Amino acid sequence: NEQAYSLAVEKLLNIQPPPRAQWIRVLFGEITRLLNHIMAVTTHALDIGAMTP
Amino acid sequence: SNLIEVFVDGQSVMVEPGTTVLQACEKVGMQIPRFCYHERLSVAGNCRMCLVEIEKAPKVVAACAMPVMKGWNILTNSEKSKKAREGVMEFLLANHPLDCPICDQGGECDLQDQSMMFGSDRSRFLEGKRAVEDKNIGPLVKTIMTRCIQCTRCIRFASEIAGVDDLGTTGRGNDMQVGTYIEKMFMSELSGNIIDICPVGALTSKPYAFTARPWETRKTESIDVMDAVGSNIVVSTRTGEVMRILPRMHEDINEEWISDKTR
Amino acid sequence: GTSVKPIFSRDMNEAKRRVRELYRAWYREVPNTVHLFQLDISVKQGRDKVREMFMKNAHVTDPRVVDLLVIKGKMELEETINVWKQRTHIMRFFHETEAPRPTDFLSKFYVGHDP
Amino acid sequence: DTRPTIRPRNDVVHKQLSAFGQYVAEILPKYVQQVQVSCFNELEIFIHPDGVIPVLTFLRDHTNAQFKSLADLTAVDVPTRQNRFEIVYNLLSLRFNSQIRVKTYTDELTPIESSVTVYKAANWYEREIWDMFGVFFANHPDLRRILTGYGFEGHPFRKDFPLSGYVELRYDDEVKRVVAEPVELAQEFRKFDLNSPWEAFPAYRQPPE
Amino acid sequence: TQDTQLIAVDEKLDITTLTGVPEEHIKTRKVRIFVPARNNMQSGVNNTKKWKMEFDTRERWENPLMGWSSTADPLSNLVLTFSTKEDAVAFAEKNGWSFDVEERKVPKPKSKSYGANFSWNKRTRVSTK
Amino acid sequence: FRIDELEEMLTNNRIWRNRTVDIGVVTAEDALNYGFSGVMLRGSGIQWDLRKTQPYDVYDQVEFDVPIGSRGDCYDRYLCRVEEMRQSLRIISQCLNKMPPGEIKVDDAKVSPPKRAEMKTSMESLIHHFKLYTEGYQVPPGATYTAIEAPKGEFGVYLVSDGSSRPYRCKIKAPGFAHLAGLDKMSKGHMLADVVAIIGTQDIVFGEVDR
Amino acid sequence: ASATRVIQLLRNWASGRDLQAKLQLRYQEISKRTQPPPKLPVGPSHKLSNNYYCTRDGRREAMPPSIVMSSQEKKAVTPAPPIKRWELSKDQPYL
Amino acid sequence: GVRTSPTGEKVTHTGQAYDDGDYRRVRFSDRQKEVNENFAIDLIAEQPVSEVGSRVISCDGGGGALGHPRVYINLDKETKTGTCGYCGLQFRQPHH
Amino acid sequence: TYKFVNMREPSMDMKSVTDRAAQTLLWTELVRGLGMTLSYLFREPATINYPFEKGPLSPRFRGEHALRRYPSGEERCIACKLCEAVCPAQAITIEAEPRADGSRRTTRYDIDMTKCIYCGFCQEACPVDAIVEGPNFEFSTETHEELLYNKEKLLNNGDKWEAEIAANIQADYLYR
Amino acid sequence: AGLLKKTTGLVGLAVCETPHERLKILYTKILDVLGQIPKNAAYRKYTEQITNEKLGMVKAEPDVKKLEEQLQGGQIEEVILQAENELSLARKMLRWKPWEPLVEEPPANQWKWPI
Ligand code: SF4
Ligand code: SF4
Ligand code: SF4
Ligand code: SF4
Ligand code: FES
Ligand SMILES: [K+]
Ligand SMILES: [Zn+2]
Repeated sequence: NEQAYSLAVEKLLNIQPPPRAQWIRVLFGEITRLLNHIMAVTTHALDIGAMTP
Repeated sequence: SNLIEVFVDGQSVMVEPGTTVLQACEKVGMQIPRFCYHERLSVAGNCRMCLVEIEKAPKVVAACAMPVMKGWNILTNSEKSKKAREGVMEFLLANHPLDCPICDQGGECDLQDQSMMFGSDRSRFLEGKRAVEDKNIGPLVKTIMTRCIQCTRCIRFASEIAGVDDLGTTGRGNDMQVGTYIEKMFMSELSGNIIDICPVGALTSKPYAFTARPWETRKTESIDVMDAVGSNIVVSTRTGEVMRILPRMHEDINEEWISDKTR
Repeated sequence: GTSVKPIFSRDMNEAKRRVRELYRAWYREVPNTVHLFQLDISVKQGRDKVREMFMKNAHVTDPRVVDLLVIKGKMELEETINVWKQRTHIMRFFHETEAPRPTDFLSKFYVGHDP
Repeated sequence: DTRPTIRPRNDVVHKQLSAFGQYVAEILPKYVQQVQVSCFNELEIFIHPDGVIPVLTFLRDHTNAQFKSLADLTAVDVPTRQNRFEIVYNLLSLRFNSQIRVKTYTDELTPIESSVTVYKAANWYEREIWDMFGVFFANHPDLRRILTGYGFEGHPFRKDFPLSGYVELRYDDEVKRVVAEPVELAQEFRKFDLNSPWEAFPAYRQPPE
Repeated sequence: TQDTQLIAVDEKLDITTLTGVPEEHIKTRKVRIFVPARNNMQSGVNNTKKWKMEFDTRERWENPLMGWSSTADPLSNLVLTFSTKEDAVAFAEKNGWSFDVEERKVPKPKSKSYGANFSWNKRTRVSTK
Repeated sequence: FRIDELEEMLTNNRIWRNRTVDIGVVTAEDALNYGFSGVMLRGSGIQWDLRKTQPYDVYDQVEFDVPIGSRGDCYDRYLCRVEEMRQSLRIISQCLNKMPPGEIKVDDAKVSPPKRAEMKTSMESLIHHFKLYTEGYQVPPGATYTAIEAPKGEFGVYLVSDGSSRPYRCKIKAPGFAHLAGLDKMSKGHMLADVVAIIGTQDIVFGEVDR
Repeated sequence: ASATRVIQLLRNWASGRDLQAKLQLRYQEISKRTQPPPKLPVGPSHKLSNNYYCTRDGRREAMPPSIVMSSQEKKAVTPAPPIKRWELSKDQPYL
Repeated sequence: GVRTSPTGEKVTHTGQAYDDGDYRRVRFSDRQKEVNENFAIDLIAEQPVSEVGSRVISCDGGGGALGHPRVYINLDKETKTGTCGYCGLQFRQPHH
Repeated sequence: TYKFVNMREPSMDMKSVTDRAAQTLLWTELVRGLGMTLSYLFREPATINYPFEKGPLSPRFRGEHALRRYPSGEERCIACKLCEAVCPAQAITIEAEPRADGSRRTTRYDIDMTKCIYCGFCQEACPVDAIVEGPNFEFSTETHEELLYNKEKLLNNGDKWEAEIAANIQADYLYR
Repeated sequence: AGLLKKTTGLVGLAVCETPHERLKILYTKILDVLGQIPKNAAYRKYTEQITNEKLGMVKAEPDVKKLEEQLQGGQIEEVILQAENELSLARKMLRWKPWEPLVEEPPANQWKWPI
């Protein structure tokens, strides 16, 4: 969500992030992807009745 | 008639001759930067922040005291104009003490605000900054004179509006101070307005010092009852109480200044 | 100038027509909501509470605004019968907890320095 | 990028959507008052209240637009204009990877025919606007309160409803339920008058009045 | 030009009962439309270009525990800004608040003369520099 | 390694299949025209992803493959979810091994706060830091909606700038609101014990919708 | 990890996989909790010359939304060239 | 340095002192008043005054970047020995 | 680029159908779940013995506040009022009037824990690193009033979590 | 040519074993309704340009695969479905007649930012 808000304000400001900062954001952006899908699959499995996953 | 037309950044204005560039850029709504100029007060042309570029001019001209005439296309967003503002501002900012957190002008400082609209983001300064001692000319005015930018607004205000000829700039070179040499007790009943004309925190109201910051004071427009003029004043309110009183503008009433006991 | 687009009304007649069966729907609504939501206030209490709320929206003279009150009005009855709302929602109009705001000049003067 | 601070600008995208803006303008010049491209390469369409169905249907099935992904619908309520509620849609086209913004204007009383025929996505992007802002869209399947308390009055996201609102909840012993009352704050939300008295951007300068 | 079962009403536009504001906040209020007065400390005037509408200050009492600013005036946070005043009157009447007006005070032109500071018989001859 | 067991005892488990297949089936055009975003598009066979079609940030250099499936039911989206973690692992790998050197913030004190060491030595740094934490940078007027491929879906924010240092209005576009907008059809044709599985695959979280 | 070989061989059979190679509980291979001080790089515009703000003022180099028409042979122009197919996963096409 | 009130409530550096009739003092009964005994007002009264010698001193606050934004203090008022506003540390000239 | 997931085209040969029929008839994917779970059982757990041991943290951890002081004991706070000018929840209230020795330092520094967000904007906003996010988090209280902090509470925590905070800020000022 | 598409890759979107002929008959159908709208309209001025254009490509090349590249519309079923809603879009603006100038000009300061 920080990613969306950042580039949004970057777009209006006509300022681009430094190349280094661009690469950290995608690193944590995909960690959130790991964060989200881990919650997504298991809560689904939790809703079904799967506990161990 | 005598009205003379000028290409103000393109668009033409039939300004009345003898009018300066500053008194012309506001016609379309452009506010030229300034520190030493005050419209209600005389003109000195010292801070060099109004400095603007005239088309085909060999050097940028001090727009503060430039009597304009026909033609003479000014350039607002020109590179030479930006070059002048960028250089001059960091010259002000060079020896300015790092007092923004402790300075009451924080949040209502021109030098602070002008530096975020037309100003650099860092300094090439690596030498030392000059430092001058404080002064004691009143229990109301508080002097941090290292913050002074020598715009001489107080002097021209004192000797033209308050009528007291005691402020001045002692010395020359760069270590000169806008002080009073001999210790003095500022007596004028319009002394409180000296606070509101200084563009920096060099001159500040002692009672209000370290009591509030501009971004939290809700301003309400009201009048004065101390004198039978009904001075249009601004009442600063915060948490069910009033901190400091500012002068409004109405021309016939107090104009741009208020007497001391009103403040 | 006066040219405005409708939603449900052209003349006050049909505008007052909409609030007619809006009352009709609300008039027959009181007997079921009080019993089904398990209140303490009486049936006629609810009926007059519906009644008075009509009188609050009576000083408007624009067919253009009344229908907006009608759709807002018709945006609540279904929320009651279909047990969408709750006891704290439908007894809220039965303004009960709050103290009675003073009305005469002296009592307002005594309570505080406000209009 | 010789200037890493600034965001690099693109022109091949700039003129192409500029051309497409003319394309849509010619196709149905009945409703498009004006089209504005952006330095952010986000072209926007400014339509008329009756024009909601035509343009939205047009971008949906046209062979050169194919804009069929409804991104969002919202209001930008502006008190200073007579049409305070500024209803704006965002459309996405997968085939030509572009995003179209269509903007309308409306008063508190004027309706807008529902876009559920164009996109059923609007079904809930319609309800909250009626709740959050108060503007009512005609011929919509349902106009229910979706993002407020039950029996809530007014419209919060307007520039009239204050931040704290008017009503506050609390559980009371006498009634054995959480009842309402006029709002009272332990702390008043302080004011931060932070708009500088110095002009920021000469480019976006408002024309003199 | 356009007509779809056209409605023609002469009554002044008023939401009031539909905007949901309470009665004491529609009858016992005061709204003064004006141009923000610039802080005299700051020479810039990028605040005297709009029209701001807000309401009357109400009771502010210190919270017994710790010294807060407890208030019960919901209608004090609104600082609605307007491009002009003819829309400000429109906004006041459509809600029916107690309309008040303040005139957008104009800077009296202050034609200067740097040469006047150096006169030969005029009192404008500056003694300060 | 930790993904394998998540796959091993769910993907192969016939119990997980019958409780997740042939439920929440969404046809391609209905998914697209219901405003759905992200996996619903990916699950239902539609080839579309923000991270690839309009690669924001620095997603240009990275390379991977999004898992579009065939049916699009809650089971198919489950494989898309699991495979996305596997895909995200490689994306982590590609940025990790070639992280470029440089600054963490734009060299623009008017938009990025000056460094702490720079704060206590430079007069401009104090001024810029002072006003940045009182009012902040003034954003030029305009409006954008630009969205990213959040793992929930197409997540975007639509802010309008008033030309000052404060936003005017930022509509919080969320994948979940579009996700849940089609719930009426989504639970159609199925009973309670399996539409709860439809709730799970929809990845609904009550901070994007209710805000 | 502690666990003798009989435990390790037992779970390696039940899992059918080598759990010993990569375990889910971090061990001394992680970086030391105390780390040497950093010396992060200087700004990309840290040069004290030829670095005036007039050349890189990003917020100030934004123009108002450019108008192309207002109320107050023509080729079929598409907002972007229509997107094409991507590829079929050279690494692993079909699970 | 702390001084005790007649009712026993240790006054803070700001000077707050709930009197006998202040009903809100009951918040303090059956509990304890929280006072920082270290009274920052008097921790500079005893602090040694630096005899560094020059017309202007660069007061950084010690610890380099861990102190306060460094300020230049002028030593020309022999009556008042210069104090950094950030610090409160006392600086004097060697009799000019 | 993309890859499919569901499609499998299970071969209908005699051998392949035998495996599918065997899997259904004598369950094999389910016993795989048993094997995976049992392998999980014979593995030491990851639980931490609180409070006898507590999980790791970072030098940047943001917890209960504390108003620090200079080497000689002076309050670092000067009531520049930057912290509440950026406090997203307006949890900071500050007033300043004269101090005895000519100074006019602060009197009120109340960060309402029940309002605070622990974002850490305050410590970054402070130019003299007066207010900081301390490492402590075990300050749960049974009264709402306790979490309402005041100036004295802040200063006491500054004197309590002092050595730890000083080491953290010494180990982190290069990053900031 | 090519063997029948096992699956179009989009659920709900089935297969069609008659690609070119079905595209053609639908294409003359949208040519038909294009007649009723006036030629001078920019609609008709632009649709017939792409009508005669890609009616030629489908007519000239009959193969499924080569047609896919020439029209960049995915599978044929996507294209004919895409052309199908073009027909429906043609019908709607047949009755709409959006060729006359603006219904009415916008209010004076309705647009323009900032306020
Ligand atoms: S005068 Fe302005 S720049 Fe100088 S210290 Fe005060 S606020 Fe800062
Ligand atoms: S004291 Fe203030 S008004 Fe006087 S010259 Fe210095 S900055 Fe200007
Ligand atoms: S904590 Fe820091 S930022 Fe906040 S008032 Fe004190 S000195 Fe200023
Ligand atoms: S950490 Fe808490 S007190 Fe500090 S700025 Fe954030 S919300 Fe305010
Ligand atoms: S503005 Fe002319 S010199 Fe100050
Ligand atoms: K001043
Ligand atoms: Zn110091």
